[PDB]
Amino acid sequence: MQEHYQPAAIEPAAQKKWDDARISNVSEDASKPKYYCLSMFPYPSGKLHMGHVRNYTIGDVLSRFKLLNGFNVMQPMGWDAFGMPAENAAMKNNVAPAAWTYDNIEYMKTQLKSLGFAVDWEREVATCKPEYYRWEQWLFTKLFEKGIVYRKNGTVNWDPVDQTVLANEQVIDGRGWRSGALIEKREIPMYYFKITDYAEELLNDLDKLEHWPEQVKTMQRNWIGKSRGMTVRFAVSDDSKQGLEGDYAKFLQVYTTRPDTLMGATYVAVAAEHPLATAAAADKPELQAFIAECKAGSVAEADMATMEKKGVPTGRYVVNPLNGDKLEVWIANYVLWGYGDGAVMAVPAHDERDFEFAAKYNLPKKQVIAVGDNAFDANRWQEWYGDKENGVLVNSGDLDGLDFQTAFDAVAAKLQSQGAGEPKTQYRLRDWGISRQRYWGCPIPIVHCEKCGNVPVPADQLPVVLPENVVPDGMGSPLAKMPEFYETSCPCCGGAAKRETDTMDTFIESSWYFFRYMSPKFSDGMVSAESAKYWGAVDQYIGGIEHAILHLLYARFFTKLMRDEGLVNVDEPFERLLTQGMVVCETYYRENDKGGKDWINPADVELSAVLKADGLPVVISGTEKMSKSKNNGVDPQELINAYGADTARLFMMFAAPPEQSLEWSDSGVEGAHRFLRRLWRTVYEYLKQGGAVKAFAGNQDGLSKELKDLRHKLHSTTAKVSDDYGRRQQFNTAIAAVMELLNQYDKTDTGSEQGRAVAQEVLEAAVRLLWPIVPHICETLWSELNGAKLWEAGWPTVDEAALVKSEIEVMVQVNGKLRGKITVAADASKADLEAAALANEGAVKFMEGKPAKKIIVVPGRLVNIV
Ligand SMILES: CC(C)C[C@H](N)C(=O)NS(=O)(=O)OC[C@H]1O[C@@H](n2cnc3c(N)nccc32)[C@H](O)[C@@H]1O
Ligand SMILES: [Mg+2]
Ligand SMILES: [Zn+2]
Repeated sequence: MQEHYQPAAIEPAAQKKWDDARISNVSEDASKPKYYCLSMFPYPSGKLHMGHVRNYTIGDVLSRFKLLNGFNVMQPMGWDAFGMPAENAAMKNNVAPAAWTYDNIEYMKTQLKSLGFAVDWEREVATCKPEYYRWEQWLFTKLFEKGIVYRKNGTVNWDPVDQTVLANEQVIDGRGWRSGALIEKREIPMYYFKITDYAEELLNDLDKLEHWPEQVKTMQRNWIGKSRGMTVRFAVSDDSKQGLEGDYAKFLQVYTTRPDTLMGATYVAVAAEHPLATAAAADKPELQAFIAECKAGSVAEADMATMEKKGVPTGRYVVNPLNGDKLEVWIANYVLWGYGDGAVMAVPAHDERDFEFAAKYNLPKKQVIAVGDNAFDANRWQEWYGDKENGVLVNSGDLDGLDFQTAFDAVAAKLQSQGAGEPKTQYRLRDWGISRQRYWGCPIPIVHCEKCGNVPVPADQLPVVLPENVVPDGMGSPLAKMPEFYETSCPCCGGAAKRETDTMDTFIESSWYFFRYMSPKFSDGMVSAESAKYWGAVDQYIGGIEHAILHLLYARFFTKLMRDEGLVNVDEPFERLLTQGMVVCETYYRENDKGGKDWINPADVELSAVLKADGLPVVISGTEKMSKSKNNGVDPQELINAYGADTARLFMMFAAPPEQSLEWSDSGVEGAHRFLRRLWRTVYEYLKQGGAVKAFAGNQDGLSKELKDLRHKLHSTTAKVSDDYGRRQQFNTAIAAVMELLNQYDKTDTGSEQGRAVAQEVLEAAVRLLWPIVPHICETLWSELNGAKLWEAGWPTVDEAALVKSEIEVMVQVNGKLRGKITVAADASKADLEAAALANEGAVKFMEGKPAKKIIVVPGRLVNIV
């Protein structure tokens, strides 16, 4: 054994040993229990940084733990390859997105191999490859013919100067981000998943996920946004019907989640596009101007909660069907057309928004709900005004005194008897818009024929292949300019036709890749039946909280869709979810000649701080999440060249609990490295003093107290680490526990024959307990200690006999006079000592049937019965 730890030498040799043994290349082996551990696959956008590494190290720790416990572990990796990163790199470097992507994949794959993750690379997928995306095209066509996918007009941001559709993220102040031109709202045909048809299933099945973090479930419930409310119709007054047609001339319909407050409605509000709005604005130029301002605004929820709520009165009136009040209709900028009725009732006394709107325009506030003896002031909003759970109705006729639910059901019965309303369930969830006017994405398998319409591509003709010989330049999608792509024949009639040139939302690839990993070379379907039956669902999923809503909801939705197609037999894709904390790092910049800032990478600066290239100073700025945005991503390859993969992995796992943020630290890397040399030094010095022996096992009676204590520490440590990897998933405390075992080891004389056997037992356990964290050094150290294969020796077992301490002899006194002796456990409570002392032979004789006035218990010394 070499004296000094040399990771540059031992880490490649360990990886080759694992690769040759194929321990990470797994089949559907019925002779072993399966374990599927998945980390969220990365965008191949250039280089991974230590943040990504922390994510994948957490997954590798969990995978290697289960591997050591005899599981058949699948831990797959792949590339989430479509999307805007490559399209942007094409506009900057004039290179093809495919070429840029496959280049990044090659570099990133070596980054990962360098870290020694226990990954089944035979299951690698790259989602921009036809052999992958043909199957989401397949599912698209199957759902399109069921109407689950459908085509309909939708709104987009059209930039008239750049001649391109813009995402909302690039529309600032109503204008294009790179053009500054006024953005036009265009209606264009697009494709949608009818995810609203699955809202109830998606919501209710969250209750099955007993091992998900509750905040993620809460975020999904709030996003789906189910409500149980009431449709309510207000009859249009006789004087207010001019210009109104059909049902709009007869009533104004709204939806409310508080029908228990309908007796407190004091006005009604409608969207600018509502037919009552347009009819009252016929002769009113002020309402026309207000309607136009509304249409020229951002309907985004991000802007609307921060939006000043405004309105104008219409001079039209409707009638409350419960109390007969005549309420004026207002046009209001917060009521959105298309979200149900486009009209709402207002109850200022019990809704905070209505209260402020009514305080602005001095509109009436009518209390209809009281909470106990609480004081109600119409000139100040109090949180109890909206309390739905502890109120009763006041000022409500025969509804007075009821709670929320009873009033809700009573209002429903009364409204239904008059034909003026009925219960209704609504969801905030909207259908999922699939179409992207972008090149680097999965083509939509639709052919447009002037005779047949929108026709899906037959399954025998999939994939519709995206051409890779393309360099986009933002002047619109190049697919719409390539007739050798869009010119085709109709699959139904054979006539000339045109391929759809929009591509798919790239969330589609990540909505099912976890099933493709189960059979990534299967060419007859999305996933083979045998492999889906074997692997079931993902046992453990690890990824950032930024994907807790959309990505997870889409993945759950695709799972249910695939189940409904008979492709899988699980309802939910991920059984457990670990959301790792972000790795953060200080940033550095230099003022640009254009007045901007040149963000510099920490690996190219020196520290007052200077750039490592010229010696001129650079500015030290704030510490934030590692990302390419501020160029503060630490490349693991640089850490590995300087210290080794095990150091990188150990620092990430030790610096903080996995869910807590983790600050980059040169000092932390050095501490991790010193511990690895301590571990190496410990085993080297042990083997220098005599060589390897058979580890102690079996009956420890006759071992010295010092060695019994070390075995107690050993098996306590094994129990703790097993619980930290397996239940708590807290790796920093697992490493700290092994450090404590070594500290006790260092303080124990292990030179005797029995001492060397216990030493061997301790070291053989330490190196296996740490193998999930630092497998390279632990693999090498194991092989110097023991001849068996580490993965066949398995996870260390807890010797329960090593955990029992010795019994203690206690004196039994009666009124301070020694009357007997008792033997009790070291863990014996004060009540067990009292029990045992009272039953002592000499005690019961010298008590003379008299009861104990008091019993004094000195733990480990005596019991005095008075
Ligand atoms: C399933 C797909 C939709 C995932 C998608 N391709 C993606 O986000 N791909 S990705 O490549 O963007 O991130 C891959 C994973 O790495 C984490 N991750 C990123 N930055 C990190 C940081 N600073 N600290 C710590 C962790 C960090 C990030 O949460 C994610 O789980
Ligand atoms: Mg269950
Ligand atoms: Zn046709």
